[PDB]
Amino acid sequence: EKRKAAAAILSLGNVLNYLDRYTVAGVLLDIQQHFGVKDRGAGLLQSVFICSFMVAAPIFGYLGDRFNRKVILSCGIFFWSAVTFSSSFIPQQYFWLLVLSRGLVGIGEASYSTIAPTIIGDLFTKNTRTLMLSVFYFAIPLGSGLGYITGSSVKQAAGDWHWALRVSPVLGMITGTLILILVPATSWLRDMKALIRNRSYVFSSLATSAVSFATGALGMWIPLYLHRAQVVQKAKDSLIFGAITCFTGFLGVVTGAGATRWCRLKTQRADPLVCAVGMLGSAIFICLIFVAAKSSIVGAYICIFVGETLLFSNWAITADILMYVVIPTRRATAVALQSFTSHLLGDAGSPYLIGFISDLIRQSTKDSPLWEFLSLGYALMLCPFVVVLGGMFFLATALFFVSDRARAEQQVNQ
Repeated sequence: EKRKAAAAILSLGNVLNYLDRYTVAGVLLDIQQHFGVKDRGAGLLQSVFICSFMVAAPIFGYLGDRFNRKVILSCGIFFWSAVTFSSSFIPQQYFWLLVLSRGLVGIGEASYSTIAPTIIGDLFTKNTRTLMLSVFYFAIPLGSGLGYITGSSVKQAAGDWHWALRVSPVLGMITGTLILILVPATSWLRDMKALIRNRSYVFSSLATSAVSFATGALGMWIPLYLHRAQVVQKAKDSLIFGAITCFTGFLGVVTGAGATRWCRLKTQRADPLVCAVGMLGSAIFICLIFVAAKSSIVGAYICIFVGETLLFSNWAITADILMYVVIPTRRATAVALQSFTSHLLGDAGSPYLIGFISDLIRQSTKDSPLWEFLSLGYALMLCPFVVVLGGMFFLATALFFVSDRARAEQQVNQ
């Protein structure tokens, strides 16, 4: 039973993990007005955070594979909670301290997205492990929704972003204490050389990279796209999208778990096929989103709802594939390398590239509001291509999943 309590506490930890990510991005307009900084600094905040995460991911992965995956995780929790609360103090004249604090949160936050999945895989190993991983990666929609919900609520309560950056750290420190208490006590060069020869894991990592590309581009451009659609058609969109994303992620993880359970009764390849059967499907509805931008009066872009439901589904099935195809001593490094390759090719390169494409299309022709909306749509047409490539790489994972699962099980046996 204490494994269920440990899984619940790690789920809450992940909730605070993601709520501490989008808190500095749901109130970014107020921070931009406060420090006198411009769009360059607004991008720089999350850019330095992501680069810090990608620097500190392999190191914490290797450390977790080495020694005491629990104290590292609790120390990371305590670190970024204490760092965010301290960053709340930061005056107006000092912006590079805020940038440095986001960098330190990035360092200290690679010890939860790359270490907690290993503990979850070590607690349960069955369909209940799939259920607990569904909870842990449903904490991702919940974090990404409550981030904007809290960012709006705090400015509805007081005229500060300081409360947005102060409300979470106390609960994060409480979660650190409970992680340290209620979680039971469960070469690198050669390991990494042996993680690229794993074809199932390689193609699953590519699929996750494509998923992250899609999520990043859509999340940082769709609100402005719908705003331009309203402008040509003739604030609250933040909370609307946050609530939509939260409920849709609930629905998506439920759909993914149900489809995996109903499809595992037919073939051994029900983990890497079903995601593709969703992902391609998601891509299809993504295209309809743009059509929904033309005449949102009848159907108010519910294709966002459907595509997000079919896309926020594979987060836990990717973790299941990883736990199947990677032996328990290499799991922390496998997750760390997967996250490094994901965020290198994903949500750190999606919004900037989409903006560059939009700039090229807008500069190609004389500017007009209808042309702005059309240029953004033509630039976001690239997202379905990446989702389709993610589906194709999930099928490529399906080709070798059974072989790699058998090999991993054999090596685990001895």
